[PDB]
Amino acid sequence: SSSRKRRSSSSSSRSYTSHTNEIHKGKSYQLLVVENTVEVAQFIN
Amino acid sequence: TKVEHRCTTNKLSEKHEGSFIQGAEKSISLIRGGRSEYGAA
Repeated sequence: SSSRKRRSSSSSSRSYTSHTNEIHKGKSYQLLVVENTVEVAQFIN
Repeated sequence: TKVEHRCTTNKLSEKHEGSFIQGAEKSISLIRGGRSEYGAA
């Protein structure tokens, strides 16, 4: 803003600023292994 | 005499990025006969 009155005068100015960031991560891994071997597939008592 | 002149402004910006990757793997296997080292392999 600027003004003059009669001599007299005045002026003014502004900035305002705001800024924001966010970063987010989630990782999941699951492994299941179930493994069986039989080598004497039967004993019968 | 009196004079006034004025101006005002407002402004914004935004940005986004996103990613989601998801995976499943399964295996099921049976072997009968052979010898345990190679059957294992």
